[PDB]
Amino acid sequence: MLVAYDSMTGNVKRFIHKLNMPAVQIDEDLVIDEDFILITYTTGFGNVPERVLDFLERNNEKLKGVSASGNRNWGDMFGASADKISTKYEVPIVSKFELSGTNNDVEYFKERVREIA
Ligand SMILES: Cc1cc2nc3c(=O)[nH]c(=O)nc-3n(C[C@H](O)[C@H](O)[C@H](O)COP(=O)(O)O)c2cc1C
Ligand SMILES: C[As](C)(=O)[O-]
Ligand SMILES: [Zn+2]
Ligand SMILES: [Zn+2]
Ligand SMILES: [Zn+2]
Ligand SMILES: [Zn+2]
Repeated sequence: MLVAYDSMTGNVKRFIHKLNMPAVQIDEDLVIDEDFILITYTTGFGNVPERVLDFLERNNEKLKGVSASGNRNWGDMFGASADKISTKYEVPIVSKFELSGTNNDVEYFKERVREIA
């Protein structure tokens, strides 16, 4: 299962390297031609980062689920980028995790993708 991701300060990037799954960094010409899971971080007041919004405008056809990195100090805004993407594109929230994730977060992601794929 291909994982598409973006990371500003490296936490999501660290997480996707722990997964050892096929993974691609988002950019403005990337076109994904296969089912994929998105991993995003959360920015500002519960928001999806602009680069991720731009990518999804072009590539949502094959989106099968979303995970978010965030921080529980945001309370009910924790991982709210995933809530927004799930609600809009009608795909499941695979998982939410803090920062670069724990080993349990890594294993849970993989188990959940195996269920969804
Ligand atoms: C300005 C600011 C706003 C943030 N907004 C949220 C938020 O609304 N919800 C959340 O769960 N985390 C929020 N975060 C936490 C980041 O999503 C978290 O640090 C994430 O691991 C960053 O991923 P990256 O290192 O891959 O860029 C915020 C962080 C910053 C610095
Ligand atoms: C080439 As990579 C897995 O660091 O996005
Ligand atoms: Zn790498
Ligand atoms: Zn834009
Ligand atoms: Zn736009
Ligand atoms: Zn709130």
